[PDB]
Amino acid sequence: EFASSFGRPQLQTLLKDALDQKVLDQLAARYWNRPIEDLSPAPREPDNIIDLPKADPDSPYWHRQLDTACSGLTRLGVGRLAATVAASAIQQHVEKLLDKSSFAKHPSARKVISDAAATVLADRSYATSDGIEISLKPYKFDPDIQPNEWAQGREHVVGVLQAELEQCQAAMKALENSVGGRKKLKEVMSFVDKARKGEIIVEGDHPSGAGGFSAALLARGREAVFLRDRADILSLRIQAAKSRQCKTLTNKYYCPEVFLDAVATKLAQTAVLFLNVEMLNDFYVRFPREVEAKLHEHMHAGGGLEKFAREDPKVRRHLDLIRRKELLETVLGKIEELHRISSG
Amino acid sequence: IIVEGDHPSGAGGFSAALLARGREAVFLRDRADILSLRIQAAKSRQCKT
Amino acid sequence: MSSKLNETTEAIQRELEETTYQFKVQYNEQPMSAESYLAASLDDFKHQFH
Repeated sequence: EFASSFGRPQLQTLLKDALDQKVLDQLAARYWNRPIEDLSPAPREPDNIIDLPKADPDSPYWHRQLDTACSGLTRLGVGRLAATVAASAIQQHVEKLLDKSSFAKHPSARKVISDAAATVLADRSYATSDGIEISLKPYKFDPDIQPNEWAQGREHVVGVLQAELEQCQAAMKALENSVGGRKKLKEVMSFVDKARKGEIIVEGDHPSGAGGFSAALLARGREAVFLRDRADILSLRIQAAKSRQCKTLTNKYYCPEVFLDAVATKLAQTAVLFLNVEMLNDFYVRFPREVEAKLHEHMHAGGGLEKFAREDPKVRRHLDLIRRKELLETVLGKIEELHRISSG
Repeated sequence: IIVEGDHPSGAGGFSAALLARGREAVFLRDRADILSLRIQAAKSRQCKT
Repeated sequence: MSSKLNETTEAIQRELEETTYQFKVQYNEQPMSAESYLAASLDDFKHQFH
């Protein structure tokens, strides 16, 4: 029944989640702001994300940035990622089925079953990974995006991005209330902005008190500035992903979020097809034979049959009742045999 | 409240300098009150005799 | 030496394997030589000049 239940779109969601966080990592590392550690001016990068909608379309910086972002996403072990994710998933589902099954007790038999599933998946893992990289070989070169795929990526990016924003804003406001007044954290933020510009200098690796702020309050102010900049960037990229300019597919370099999400979805689905065939069906075919062989060998080789019986409370009372009855019957049999061997 | 510092850098968000300014402020406050109190005492009826 | 030979051999096979995997996933096992790069780029330049 489980094998009839699992199927392939489940593998689709499983792969798409791992690749979703792959997208967030690549996009954030290529486009968004980096953390503040000290109170020195940060080296100012010439191009900024706030001026992306109003940027020259033939920009070598933005082109190189989106291109190295996408090539980094594609030339990753997506074959090995899909194979290991599907492996852990199938094994987990077998473990849950085991939880609901009659083998809740008997950890020996249960572990025999689990280890059987594990060894089958381990046997097939390599063929699935290499086959997935071969089948993805054309989409590594040109993951050409269709307008509907672009629309799907558009709808998905809004949700992924706003979840990131909500966590960010909740953390900011909690920071304000923890430090004290909103206006007080605004004061430390103004001071850290001042030291980040040329307006003021502190010359400390560990600044204790400057402008009246503690060594901890400075840390809280830097954290506040980072959260601010990341929140503004995130909201701006959400409004851009909802922008009119990102609805069309031709502005691929102008909408890195939507493009990278589209590539993620595509690689996930075509890798998922070969994954289902090469791995999933192989599991459904090999698993029962392996279970039967290993369980039978376990009971009869290890003597775990009798312990398997001893383990459950109801069946222990059942078989114990049967045993004492057996001893008495055999005693009567010995007496009846005695009467036969000796006429009188 | 406790600070656990022999030289506290940042506590409650206050700088090593701001703590110094606050201690100086408290010392000046207490000394001002003591001084005005002793002035009220020197003008008191009990110091006339 | 002969005793360590087995473990060392398997480890060398391992470091060879991961070098091979990266050669498969990132460059598609495409052969490359300096002369090939130079010749291809020269012809690209000559297409540009033509």
